[PDB]
Amino acid sequence: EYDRTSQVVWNEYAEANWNYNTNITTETSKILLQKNMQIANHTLKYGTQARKFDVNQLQNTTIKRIIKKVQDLERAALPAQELEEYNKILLDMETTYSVATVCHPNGSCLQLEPDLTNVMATSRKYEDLLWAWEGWRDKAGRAILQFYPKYVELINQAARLNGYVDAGDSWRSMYETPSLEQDLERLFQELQPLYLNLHAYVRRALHRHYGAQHINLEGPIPAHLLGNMWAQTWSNIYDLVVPFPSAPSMDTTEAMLKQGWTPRRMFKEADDFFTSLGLLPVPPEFWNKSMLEKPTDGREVVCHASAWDFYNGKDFRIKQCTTVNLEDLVVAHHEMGHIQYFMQYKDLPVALREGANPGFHEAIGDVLALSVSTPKHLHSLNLLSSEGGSDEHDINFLMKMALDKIAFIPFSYLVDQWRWRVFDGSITKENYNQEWWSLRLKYQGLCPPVPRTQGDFDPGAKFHIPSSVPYIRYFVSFIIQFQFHEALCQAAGHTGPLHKCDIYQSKEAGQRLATAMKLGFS
Amino acid sequence: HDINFLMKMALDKIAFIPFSYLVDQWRWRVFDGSITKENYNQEWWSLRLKYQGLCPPVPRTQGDF
Amino acid sequence: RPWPEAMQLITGQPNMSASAMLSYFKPLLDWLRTENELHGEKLGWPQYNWTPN
Ligand SMILES: *[C@@H]1O[C@H](CO)[C@@H](O[C@@H]2O[C@H](CO)[C@@H](O)[C@H](O)[C@H]2NC(C)=O)[C@H](O)[C@H]1NC(C)=O
Ligand SMILES: *[C@@H]1O[C@H](CO)[C@@H](O)[C@H](O)[C@H]1NC(C)=O
Ligand SMILES: *[C@@H]1O[C@H](CO)[C@@H](O)[C@H](O)[C@H]1NC(C)=O
Repeated sequence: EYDRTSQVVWNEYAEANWNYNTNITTETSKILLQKNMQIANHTLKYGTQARKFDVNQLQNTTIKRIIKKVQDLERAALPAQELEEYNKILLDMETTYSVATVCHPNGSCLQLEPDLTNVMATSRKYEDLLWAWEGWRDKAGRAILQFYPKYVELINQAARLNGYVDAGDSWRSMYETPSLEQDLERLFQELQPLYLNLHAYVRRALHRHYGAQHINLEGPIPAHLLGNMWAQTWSNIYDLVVPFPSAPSMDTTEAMLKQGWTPRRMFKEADDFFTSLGLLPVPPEFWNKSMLEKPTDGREVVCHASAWDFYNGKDFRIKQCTTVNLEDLVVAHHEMGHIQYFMQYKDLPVALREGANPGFHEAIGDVLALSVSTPKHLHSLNLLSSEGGSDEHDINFLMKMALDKIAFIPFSYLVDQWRWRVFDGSITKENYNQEWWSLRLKYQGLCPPVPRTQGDFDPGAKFHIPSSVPYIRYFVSFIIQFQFHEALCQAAGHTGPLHKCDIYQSKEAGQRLATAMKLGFS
Repeated sequence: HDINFLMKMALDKIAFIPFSYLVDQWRWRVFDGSITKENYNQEWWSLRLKYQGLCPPVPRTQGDF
Repeated sequence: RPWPEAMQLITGQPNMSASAMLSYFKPLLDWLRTENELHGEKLGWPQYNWTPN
């Protein structure tokens, strides 16, 4: 009965979510609001029905897992007033963050996703980068701080009625790992040497460019002189940190301009590669039913989101649109992998339709993007790169590829470390910001470019802070996806330079991936 | 007179309560491996600023202890 | 014998109580709160990233 009713109710929920995302208006907001109330009512009713059951005395595995997963009411365990206040707080935080725009009062104004991120990722001026970072952090964090303590209190309350301890155990129980914290700390300690060497080189380059007045050889680099609003994957624009400028170094900025390279054909290329790997293709109506391009108006989507599945077994759409870029390819492949992960366990019950581990979603989404980013695959697709012939091109490509997927590991650890420390009552409100910078000075090597006093909720800049999503699910991915690639490159029959190995028409590798990823959460 | 005597004894004792809670907390965190060796002074000064509310009068770099 | 037995022997409750300090310093605490609000000052240190030089 739970499966039968949940299929239709969640299909309706996801249809309403799509209608909001593509047609942002007042009617869509109201429809999402009262369908959220409806889904909360349904989940409360079915969780209460499940609580009359017992899971331990039951003798089975699949139904035992279903009952255990539905025992918790998540955010529906609150009373009427508390649940309503919590949902209103979440909606208000999301609204005041998505529409939050900081600008010079002269009249010209800029929004976060379209310009500000780009306006620093393409700029190399100290003052402009400082103004952008400071203004965004100030405005967004100050706006969020007015509500964030209430959300923390209410989510702790929800976890405590659910049966967990202060909303840290709740988010850590998704992994079913009692020793998760120690394991992740050990992983970060193991990754410390390479990351430290990379940070040393980056600080060398930044001191070479900006001089010594702002960045000195001894001392952490400022957090805004890296390329991102948050420096999660810093210096993805590496022109200032090029080891040696080489003739055969790839550009990958004009290879998708003179051939047209519309998002539709590029998504078709990604799907063709995925099919060549050896898994089932996406049904064709995805192409003619979804949106993957820029809109015809000024209102298209929320700032940033992920793939959307309607759990109906027919709709597997993708929302992301990022014009035309090289990083567009990596995010598109990420979303292709995520959607195929959503698709592969269609036959499983909708209760287990969540994936083996929140990290595994991004892991399988990004493993193929990692494999296709190699210069050999680019040589086989629209480009002429040195591949593995010249070692200098190989080390340059390794540096470009390790500016990402590394220097993101410390951030993906830090965000959820701070969130766990604040959820479990270890961090008092009065210094909500302070610890966040202390962690920035401990796990990462960043310091505040301007003295950040209390009253500046600097953790409010990240979208994942007010949206209530467990950022650490990315960390596991960025640690585990590489561990995937190795195994897949084993099926290729050759290892050699694993940093340049490629997966292409390796049918056995795809079969091995599918024989396990199909298990889902069962 | 009562206020002056109370203030003197407060300076004596409740300005020492936080340091007593602080130093052994730092040592307990150091022994259990959570402070390692790269940052011995930074954790101590962060704890000072968190509990006792004191700041290093000059920049205290790593290697000073 | 364990600590709680002795702690009850001196005082009467086998618990570490911080209310004795509060009642001891109550006149000073009240006077100092009154003086602080009269002088218009905020508690805490909401400029934590501050160093004299
Ligand atoms: C106990 O678990 C077993 C598997 O270990 C279940 O057997 C299958 O369960 C799925 C749903 O999980 C059904 O679609 C299949 O039809 C079941 N197989 C057969 C041969 O009937 C079993 O259903 C579980 N027990 C209960 C009472 O659901
Ligand atoms: C999108 O919203 C507008 C609001 O005017 C409405 O007219 C239109 O029908 C909506 N689109 C769809 C596909 O329902
Ligand atoms: C949810 O169920 C309760 C049961 O008492 C009912 O009062 C309330 O109106 C329901 N809400 C919706 C939106 O159907």
